Amino acid sequence: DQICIGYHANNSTEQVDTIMEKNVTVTHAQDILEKTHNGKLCDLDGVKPLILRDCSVAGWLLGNPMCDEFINVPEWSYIVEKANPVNDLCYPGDFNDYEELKHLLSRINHFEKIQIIPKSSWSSHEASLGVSSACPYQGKSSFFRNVVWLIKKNSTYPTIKRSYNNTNQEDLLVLWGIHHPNDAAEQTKLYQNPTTYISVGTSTLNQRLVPRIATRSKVNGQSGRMEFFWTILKPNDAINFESNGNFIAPEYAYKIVKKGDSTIMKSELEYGNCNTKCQTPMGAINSSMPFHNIHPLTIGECPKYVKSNRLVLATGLRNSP
Amino acid sequence: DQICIGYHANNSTEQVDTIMEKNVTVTHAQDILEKTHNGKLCDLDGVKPLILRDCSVAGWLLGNPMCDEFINVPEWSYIVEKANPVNDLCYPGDFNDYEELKHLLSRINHFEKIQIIPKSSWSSHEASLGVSSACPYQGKSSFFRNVVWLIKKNSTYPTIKRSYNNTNQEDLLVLWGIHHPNDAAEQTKLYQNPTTYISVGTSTLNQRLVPRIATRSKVNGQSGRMEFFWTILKPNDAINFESNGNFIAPEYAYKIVKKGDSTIMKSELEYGNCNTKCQTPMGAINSSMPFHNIHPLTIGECPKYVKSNRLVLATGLRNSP
Amino acid sequence: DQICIGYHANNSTEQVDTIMEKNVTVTHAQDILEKTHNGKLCDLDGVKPLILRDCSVAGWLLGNPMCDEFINVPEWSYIVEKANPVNDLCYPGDFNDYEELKHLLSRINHFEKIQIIPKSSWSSHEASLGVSSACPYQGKSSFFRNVVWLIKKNSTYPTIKRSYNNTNQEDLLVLWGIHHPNDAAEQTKLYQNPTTYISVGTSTLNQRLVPRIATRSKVNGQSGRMEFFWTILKPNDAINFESNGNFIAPEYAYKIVKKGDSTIMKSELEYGNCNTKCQTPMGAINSSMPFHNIHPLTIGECPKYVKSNRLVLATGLRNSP
Amino acid sequence: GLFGAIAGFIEGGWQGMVDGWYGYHHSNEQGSGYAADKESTQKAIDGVTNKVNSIIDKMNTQFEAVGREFNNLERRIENLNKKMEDGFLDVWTYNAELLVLMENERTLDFHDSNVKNLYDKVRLQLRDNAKELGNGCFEFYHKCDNECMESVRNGTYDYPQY
Amino acid sequence: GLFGAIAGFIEGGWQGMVDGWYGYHHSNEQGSGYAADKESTQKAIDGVTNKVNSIIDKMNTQFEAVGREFNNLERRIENLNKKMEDGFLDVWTYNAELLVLMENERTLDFHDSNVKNLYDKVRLQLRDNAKELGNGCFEFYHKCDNECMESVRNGTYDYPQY
Amino acid sequence: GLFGAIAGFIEGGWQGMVDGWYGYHHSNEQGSGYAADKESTQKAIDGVTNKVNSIIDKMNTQFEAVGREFNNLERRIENLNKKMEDGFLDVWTYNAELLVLMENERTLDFHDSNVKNLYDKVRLQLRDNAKELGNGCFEFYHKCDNECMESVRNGTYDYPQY
Ligand SMILES: CC(=O)N[C@@H]1[C@@H](O)[C@H](O[C@@H]2O[C@H](CO)[C@H](O)[C@H](O[C@]3(C(=O)O)C[C@H](O)[C@@H](NC(C)=O)[C@H]([C@H](O)[C@H](O)CO)O3)[C@H]2O)[C@@H](CO)O[C@H]1O
Ligand SMILES: CC(=O)N[C@@H]1[C@@H](O)[C@H](O[C@@H]2O[C@H](CO)[C@H](O)[C@H](O[C@]3(C(=O)O)C[C@H](O)[C@@H](NC(C)=O)[C@H]([C@H](O)[C@H](O)CO)O3)[C@H]2O)[C@@H](CO)O[C@H]1O
Ligand SMILES: CC(=O)N[C@@H]1[C@@H](O)[C@H](O[C@@H]2O[C@H](CO)[C@H](O)[C@H](O[C@]3(C(=O)O)C[C@H](O)[C@@H](NC(C)=O)[C@H]([C@H](O)[C@H](O)CO)O3)[C@H]2O)[C@@H](CO)O[C@H]1O
Ligand SMILES: *[C@@H]1O[C@H](CO)[C@@H](O[C@@H]2O[C@H](CO)[C@@H](O)[C@H](O)[C@H]2NC(C)=O)[C@H](O)[C@H]1NC(C)=O
Ligand SMILES: *[C@@H]1O[C@H](CO)[C@@H](O[C@@H]2O[C@H](CO)[C@@H](O)[C@H](O)[C@H]2NC(C)=O)[C@H](O)[C@H]1NC(C)=O
Ligand SMILES: *[C@@H]1O[C@H](CO)[C@@H](O[C@@H]2O[C@H](CO)[C@@H](O)[C@H](O)[C@H]2NC(C)=O)[C@H](O)[C@H]1NC(C)=O
Ligand SMILES: *[C@@H]1O[C@H](CO)[C@@H](O[C@@H]2O[C@H](CO)[C@@H](O)[C@H](O)[C@H]2NC(C)=O)[C@H](O)[C@H]1NC(C)=O
Ligand SMILES: *[C@@H]1O[C@H](CO)[C@@H](O[C@@H]2O[C@H](CO)[C@@H](O)[C@H](O)[C@H]2NC(C)=O)[C@H](O)[C@H]1NC(C)=O
Ligand SMILES: *[C@@H]1O[C@H](CO)[C@@H](O[C@@H]2O[C@H](CO)[C@@H](O)[C@H](O)[C@H]2NC(C)=O)[C@H](O)[C@H]1NC(C)=O
Ligand SMILES: *[C@H]1O[C@H](CO)[C@@H](O[C@@H]2O[C@H](CO)[C@@H](O)[C@H](O)[C@H]2NC(C)=O)[C@H](O)[C@H]1NC(C)=O
Ligand SMILES: *[C@H]1O[C@H](CO)[C@@H](O[C@@H]2O[C@H](CO)[C@@H](O)[C@H](O)[C@H]2NC(C)=O)[C@H](O)[C@H]1NC(C)=O
Ligand SMILES: *[C@H]1O[C@H](CO)[C@@H](O[C@@H]2O[C@H](CO)[C@@H](O)[C@H](O)[C@H]2NC(C)=O)[C@H](O)[C@H]1NC(C)=O
Repeated sequence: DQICIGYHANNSTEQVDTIMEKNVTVTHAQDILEKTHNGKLCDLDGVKPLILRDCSVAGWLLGNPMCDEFINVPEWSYIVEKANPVNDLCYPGDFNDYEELKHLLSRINHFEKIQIIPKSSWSSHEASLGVSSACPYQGKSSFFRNVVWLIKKNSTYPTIKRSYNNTNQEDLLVLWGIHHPNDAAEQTKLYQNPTTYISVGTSTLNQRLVPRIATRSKVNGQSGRMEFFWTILKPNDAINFESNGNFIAPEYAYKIVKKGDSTIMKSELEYGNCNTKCQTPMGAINSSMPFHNIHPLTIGECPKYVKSNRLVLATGLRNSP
Repeated sequence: DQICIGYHANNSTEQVDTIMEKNVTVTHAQDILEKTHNGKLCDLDGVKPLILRDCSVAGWLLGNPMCDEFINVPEWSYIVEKANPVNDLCYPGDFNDYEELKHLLSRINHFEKIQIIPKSSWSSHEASLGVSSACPYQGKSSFFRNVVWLIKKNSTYPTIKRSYNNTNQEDLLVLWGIHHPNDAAEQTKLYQNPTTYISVGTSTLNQRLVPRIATRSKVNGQSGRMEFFWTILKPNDAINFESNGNFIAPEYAYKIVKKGDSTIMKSELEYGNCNTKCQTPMGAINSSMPFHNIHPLTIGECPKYVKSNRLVLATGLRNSP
Repeated sequence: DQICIGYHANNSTEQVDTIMEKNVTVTHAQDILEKTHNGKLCDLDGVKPLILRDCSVAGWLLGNPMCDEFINVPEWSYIVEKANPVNDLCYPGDFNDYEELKHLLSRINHFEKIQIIPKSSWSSHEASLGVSSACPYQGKSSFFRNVVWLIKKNSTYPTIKRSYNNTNQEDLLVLWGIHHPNDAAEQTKLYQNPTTYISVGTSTLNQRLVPRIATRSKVNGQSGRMEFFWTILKPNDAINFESNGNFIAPEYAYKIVKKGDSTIMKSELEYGNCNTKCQTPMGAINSSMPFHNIHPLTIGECPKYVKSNRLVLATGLRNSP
Repeated sequence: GLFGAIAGFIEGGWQGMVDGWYGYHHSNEQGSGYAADKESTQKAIDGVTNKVNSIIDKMNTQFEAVGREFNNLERRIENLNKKMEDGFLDVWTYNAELLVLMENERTLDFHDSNVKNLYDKVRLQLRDNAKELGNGCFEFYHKCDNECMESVRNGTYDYPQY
Repeated sequence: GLFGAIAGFIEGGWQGMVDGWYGYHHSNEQGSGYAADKESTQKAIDGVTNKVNSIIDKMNTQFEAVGREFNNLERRIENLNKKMEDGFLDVWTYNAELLVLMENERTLDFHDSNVKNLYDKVRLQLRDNAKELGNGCFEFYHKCDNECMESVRNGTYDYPQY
Repeated sequence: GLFGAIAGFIEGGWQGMVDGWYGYHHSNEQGSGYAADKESTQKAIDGVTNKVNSIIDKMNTQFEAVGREFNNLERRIENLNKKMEDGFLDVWTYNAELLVLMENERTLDFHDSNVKNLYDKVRLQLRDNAKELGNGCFEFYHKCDNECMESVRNGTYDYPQY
C-alpha cells in the first residue's frame, strides 16, 4: 500500500517563454495580446467618422467645388484623410498655419457653417467673376465656395471696409485669403490699383498682408497663388477687414458647436458600414485583451499598443510528454 | 524535552503588496513615498523667491506702472507667476518671442537695472506726453516705465539716430517697441510723417520694423497696439536705433549679473514666510524619503516625483494573526 | 566509505553585484559593456567621412574661399564639423533655415556640383567686382565662390530676369542671397536704384526679399550683411529670379545624387587614418559587446549606449575563499 | 525547476487527475485513485489570478501616441516627435515582454514549490511509519485502507496509532 | 511561501521572541524560553538593508520635468512637450511600483528561506537523535538540559555523545 | 543563498573538480576522487546561456539619439530635445542595471538550487542505507567500492542489495 504526491498533466500544446528556456509546454496559459482587426473603418460608439475620401481638410474647409459632399457635414467621432488627397488646394497656393489648424480639429467634433458676409452685399465690387480654370465644377470654371474672390467693377476697386461681430455664443473659425498675381499688368487688370493691402484686425489679430509678385511655374494650369489665413474669433469680438485689392473675402465661416475628443486618422481605407468601440487606421478592434499590436494611433477605449508578436502568460504548470 | 525553530511576530498592522497577494501584514516595513507638503511658497535655501503676485514677467520687465513693487528687485531663487495675472500688457499688444525670453529667465537669478538712454536726452522730440488711459498710475494716465513713448515736437518728428555701447562686463537685456496706430490720421497726428520705420542693429541683430495699420477691437479702452521686442546685447557690442516715428525707446535696460538655476513656477499661492530645501507650486517639502507625489515641477534638492498613492517596502516578515 | 555532493570552485576574482549583496566573487562571469575606443575619427565601412576641419556646413556650401579643399567633395559616410569652426560666414550675415538644411544633410551622402547660371552670362551687369575684404583669398579680396555678387554697370542696374529649369533626374539644392547695405548712399552707390527687391519663384516657392537698412557693428571688418536662402528644386521644375538690385545670384548649385544614412557629428578631432564599423565623436568602436558607454551619438552597427560604468553578468556560481 | 519536485524527483504529471493541479494518488487492496488537494490548488489559483490582474493593471497606464503634423520646413521637430513616440513604444514593449518572461518563470517555479511543500507536508506526517520511495510515493509499513488514506489527505494521519 | 516554513509547517510566529527575526524555543525540566539566532538574523538585516538602498539608488537618476511655455500657435509642440513629460512620469511610476511589488515578494520569500535553512541546519545536527514532530520542533530521545540546548544553538551538538 | 546548499550546509566549493559545476567526491579503500555530474551541469550551462542571450536580445531594440540643431531663438525646443534624449538614456540605463542586478541574483540562487536538487536526488536513493553527515556527505553502512560509487552517480544504486 502506498500514497503518492503528484501534479496535473493534460493534452495541451500551449507554450510560454521564460528567461532560461523558450517554448516550454504548459497545461494552461493566457494570451493577452490582440493580434486581429476587422480591416475596416467603422462608426465609433455608433457615431460615424467624417470621411473626407479624396478631399483634404483644406479642400473641405475652404469649400473646394469638388468637395461638395462635405458642405454642412454632421457631427463626427473622428476624421479620416488620405496620405495624398487629390482634391486639395485646386487653385495653387499655401494654407497658413495649416498644421496648427489641423491640430485644433483634434479637439473638435462638429462645425455649424454660417454666412457672415453675403455675396450679394458686395455692391461696389464684382463678386461673381472670381473664378479659375484650376478649380472646375461641372465643366465650368468655379472657385472655393466659402470665400469670394472680389474683382474691380467699371475699372475701379474702392477700398473695402467690412466688419463682422460674433454675436453667437461660440468661437468662430473665420477663413480668408490674399491673391498673388503673376505680373504688374495682371495686378492692374484684376484690381486696377498697383499697390494693395489687406488689413485684418480682431482683439488679438493685427494683420496686414501685401501681394508678393513673382514668376512661378504653373500648377494646375495657373502661375498665380492664393495664400489662405485663419483665426478664431471669440464670442462678442469683431473682425475688421480693409483692402484696396487682392482680397479673398469670407462668405461663410464655421461655428464650433461641439468640442471634445477626436483625431485626424490617416488611412487609404473607405467606410466599412460597421461599428466599434476602438478604431485604428487599419481596421477596428474588439477584444478583452489588455494589449494589441495592430497600430499605435488609435481612438476610443482600446488595449495598449505593443510591438510584440507574442505575449502569453503561463497560468498552469509545466506539462508532461 | 524539545527544541523548536520559529520566527518573529509582533502587533504590527502594516501591509505591503506583492504580485500574487495584496494587503499582506508584515512585522516591519518602510514607507518611501512622501505624501505631505506644508502648503506654502517658501524661501529656497534661505533665498526668497521673486513673487510677481498680480504682475507678469511682461508687466515687470516693461515696467507696468502698477508693477512698481518690482523695480530693482533683489536676487531670487525662483520666480512665481499666476496663471492669469491681471497686470500684464496694460496697453494692448504683443510681446515678441515672449516664451523664448521667459525660458531665458530660468537661467537667471538677478537683474541689475541701468539707464542706457536718459529721458532728458530727447531734446528734439516730446518725451513726456507719451502716455495712455489704459496704463493708469495714481488716477493719472501713465505708461510702461522702462520705455519712452516718443511723439512729435512743434509738428515735426526728425529722424532719431541713437547708439548705446555695452561697456559693462555683462550681457544686457535691452527692450523696445513699435506703436501701431488706428488710422492714417492718427499716424500723422502723433508722428507727423506718414511712412515710418525703426531700424535696430547690433553685431547680430538686423531689424527694421514698420507699423501695421488696422481697425481693431478696443482692449483696455484702446484700439492701438504696442509690439515689444528684445535682444541680448553682448559686452563691448553696441546697439543702433534709427526711426522717423512710432518708436518706443529704451530708457532702462536690465544687466544680467547672476546666471544659474532658477524656474518660473506657476501658482496662485502667496508667500508663506517660511524656508525650505525643496519647493513645489503647491507647497514645500521636507523629508528623507526617496520619492514624493506632490507635484512634478519642483526646484531644489528633492525626492523623485511619482504618480503613486502608496509605496511601501517590506523589510520584516509575514506577521501572524 | 562515503560519497559527497559538492560544487566547483576556482581562483577567479571576478565580482558581480546583486540586489542584496555587492561585490560577490564568482567562478565565472561575463562583461557585456564596452568601455574602450581607439580615440580616432575613422572611415566607416571603408568609406571616408567628410571632414570639414576648420570650415562649416555654411562655409562649404556657399563656397567660402578658404574652404577650397571642399569643392567637389566625394561621397561621404558621415560629416564632421567642429563646435566653433573659424571659416564660417566670412562676410557677416545669416543663413536662413540653416538647421533645417543641416537636418536635410543627415539624409545625404553625396552632392555633385553643377553650374546653373554662368558668371560670363551677366552681360548687362558687372559680375567680377563683387568681393569684400572680409572673405580674403591669397591676400586678395575674394567672395563666396558659388554665388555671384552682382553690381551696377555704367551706373545702371537693369532688372534681372533669369530662369533655370531642372532637367536633371535629381533634386537640386539651389542657394542665393540678398545684400543689406549700411546706408542709402551705399545702396545707390552699389546698385543705383534706391528701392529694390528679389522675387524668387518655383512651383512651391513664392519669395520676395527686400533689403533691410540699419547701422550695424562691424563684423569681420564690415557692417553690411548677407542673408542667404535656399530651396530644393524638384526635377522638371524651374526656378525664376527677378531683381533690380542687392541680388546675390547662384553660379553653382548642388545635385543630390546619393540619399541615405548619414550624420553631422560634432568633434574637435581630426582624421585617424583608420577604419571602423561603428563611429563615435570620441573615437571608433570594435567589439562584440551588446552595450557600450563611450558616447550616445554614434553612426554604424553599434552596441547600445548606456551611462553605466560597469555591467557584469554572473554565469558561474559563488566562488569560495 | 528550482524546487526539484516537478519533472524532478516526481518525474511526470498525471493525466488522470482532472479535479485539480496538485493532489494524491493512492493504491491499496481495495483499489486505487486520484484525489486533488483543494487547499493547495485554490491557493495556486488565487496566486496566479492576482498575478495576471496585477500585470494587466500595472500596464494600464502606458504611453499613447497622437497624430501631429508638420510642414516641409519643420523636419527637425517632425523627427523629434517620431523619435519620442517610437522611444516610448520601445520602452513599453520591453516592459511587457520582460514582465511576461520574468513572471512566467516565477509561475512555473511557484507550482513546483507548491508540489514540494505538499510533499513535505505529507512526509512530515508519516515520519518513520512509511518508506520514502524517492519518486513522490510513500509505501506504508501497515495496511492503509481508504479511511487511512483519507486521514493522510486530511492532515489527520494518526502516527501513534500505527 | 515558496520555502514552506513561514505560515507553513511552522504555523505561526512568536510574539515572545523580540531579540531577533529567527531563533529557537526550548523546553525542558528546568524551564523554557526564546533565543534569537544572531547569525541568520544579521544576515537578513544586511540583505534587506542593501536591498532598500539598492532600490533607492537605482531610482536616484530619473526624469525631471521643467516648465516650458508655448504661445497660442504652438499647440503641436505644447502638446508634444506635455506627452513627453507625462510619458516619462508614467514610465518611472511603473518602474517604481513594479520594483516594490517584485522585491516585496522576494523579501517575504527570503525570510521564509532563512527560517527553513535554519531549521534544516538544526535537523542535520540532531539526525536520528531526536523526533521530527512536523511543526518546527524536535523532541529529544535523551534529556537535554540548558547546556545541551545551548550546544544545538551553538552548532556544537555532540551527536556521538547522545 | 535561498536553497541553503552553496556556502550553506555544503560549506565550500572544490578546487579539485574542474570537469563541471556540480558533482560527487568519493572516498573508499581503493582511493578517492572528483566526478562531475554532466546532466545537472549541462542543464545549468543551457539555463545561463539562454539567460545571457535573452538579456542581450531584449535590450536589442532600445533608444538611439540623433544630432539635431537649433538656433539661438529655439531654446525651448533645444531644451525639450535634450530632455527627451537624456530621459530615454536614463530609462534604458536603469533597465540595464536592474536587469543585471536582478538576474545575477537569480543566477546564483539557480546554481544553489541545482546543488541542492542533486543532493536530494542522491539522498533519496541511499535512504536509510547511509548516514547523512550534515555537510553534503553520506557515510555508507556497507563497503562501497568504485562500482558501488558509480551506481550512486548512475542513479542505479541498488538499495535492496545493500
Ligand atoms: C502663351 C500664351 O500666350 N498664353 C495665353 C494664356 O495665358 C491665356 O490664358 C489665360 O492666361 C491667364 C494668365 O496668363 C490666366 O491663366 C487665365 O486663366 C484664368 C483662370 O482660369 O484662372 C482665367 C480666369 O477667368 C481668371 N480669373 C480671374 C478672376 O481673373 C484667372 C485669373 O485672372 C488669374 O488666374 C490670376 O492669376 O485666370 C487664362 O485663361 C490664353 C487666353 O487668354 O491665351 C494664351 O495665348
Ligand atoms: C466715438 C468717439 O467719438 N469717441 C471719441 C474718443 O475716441 C475720444 O477719446 C480718445 O480717442 C483716441 C483715439 O480715438 C484715443 O483712444 C484717446 O486715448 C488716448 C490714450 O489714453 O491712450 C489719449 C492719450 O493721450 C493718447 N496718447 C498719445 C501719446 O497719443 C493716446 C494715443 O494717441 C492713442 O492711444 C494711440 O493709439 O490715446 C482717447 O482719449 C474722445 C476724446 O477725444 O472723444 C470721443 O468722442
Ligand atoms: C571712418 C572712415 O572714414 N572709414 C572709411 C572706410 O569705411 C573706408 O573703407 C571702406 O568702407 C566701406 C564702407 O564704409 C566698405 O567697408 C569697404 O570695404 C568693402 C569690402 O571689402 O567689403 C570694399 C569692397 O570693394 C566693397 N565691395 C563691393 C562689391 O561693394 C565692399 C562693399 O561695398 C560693402 O561691404 C557693402 O556693404 O566694401 C571699405 O574699403 C576707407 C576706404 O574707402 O576709408 C575710411 O576712412
Ligand atoms: C520556438 O518555437 C517557435 C515557433 O513555433 C520557433 O519559431 C520558428 O523558428 C524557426 C527557425 O528557428 C523558423 O523556421 C520558423 O519560421 C519560426 N516561426 C516562428 C518564430 O513563429 C522557434 O524556432 C522556437 N525557438 C527556439 C529557441 O527553439
Ligand atoms: C459686438 O456686439 C455686441 C452686442 O451687439 C457688443 O456688446 C455690447 O456692446 C455694447 C456697445 O457699447 C455695450 O453697451 C454692451 O454692454 C455689450 N453687450 C453685450 C450683450 O455684448 C460688443 O461689444 C460688440 N463688440 C465689439 C468689439 O465692438
Ligand atoms: C486592500 O486594502 C485597501 C486599503 O485599506 C483597500 O482599499 C479600499 O478598497 C475598498 C473597496 O475595494 C474601498 O471601500 C476603500 O475606499 C478603499 N481604500 C483605499 C484603496 O485606500 C482594498 O480594497 C484592499 N484590496 C484588496 C485587493 O483586498
Ligand atoms: C564700444 O566701446 C568699446 C570701448 O569704449 C570699444 O572697444 C574699443 O574700441 C576701440 C575703438 O577702435 C579699440 O581701439 C579698442 O581696441 C577697444 N577697446 C576695448 C577695451 O574694448 C568697442 O569696440 C565699441 N564697440 C563698437 C561695436 O564699436
Ligand atoms: C565594491 O568594490 C568596488 C570596486 O573595487 C569598491 O569601489 C571603491 O570604493 C571605495 C570607497 O567605497 C573607493 O575608495 C574606490 O575609489 C572605489 N572604486 C570603485 C567604485 O571603482 C566599493 O567600495 C565596493 N562596494 C561595497 C559596497 O563594498
Ligand atoms: C522644364 O523643361 C522640361 C523639358 O525641357 C519641361 O517638360 C516638358 O515641357 C514641355 C513644354 O510644354 C511639354 O510639352 C512636355 O510634355 C514636357 N516634357 C518633359 C520631358 O518634361 C518642363 O515642363 C519645364 N518646366 C517648366 C516648369 O516649365
Ligand atoms: C478525515 O477522515 C477521517 C478518516 O477517514 C475521519 O474520521 C472519520 O470520520 C467519519 C465521518 O465523520 C466518522 O464516521 C468516523 O467515525 C471517523 N473515522 C476515523 C478513523 O477517524 C475524519 O473525520 C476526517 N477529518 C477531517 C478533518 O475531515
Ligand atoms: C556552546 O555551549 C557549549 C555547551 O553549552 C559550550 O561548552 C561549555 O562551555 C563552557 C564555557 O566555556 C565551559 O565552561 C564548559 O566546560 C563547556 N561544556 C560543554 C558541555 O561543552 C561551548 O563552549 C559553546 N561553544 C561555542 C562554539 O560557543
Ligand atoms: C553504471 O554503473 C554500474 C555499476 O558500476 C553498471 O553496472 C555494470 O556495468 C558494466 C558495464 O556494462 C558491466 O560490465 C557490469 O557487469 C555491471 N555491474 C554492475 C554491478 O551493475 C551499469 O551498467 C551503469 N548503469 C548506467 C545506467 O550507466
